[PDB]
Amino acid sequence: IXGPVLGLVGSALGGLLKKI
Repeated sequence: IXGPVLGLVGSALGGLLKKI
């Protein structure tokens, strides 16, 4: 229900995701 958290989450989520 947030909005600006979803970006930090998707930022950290995709972070380790695309990380080598």
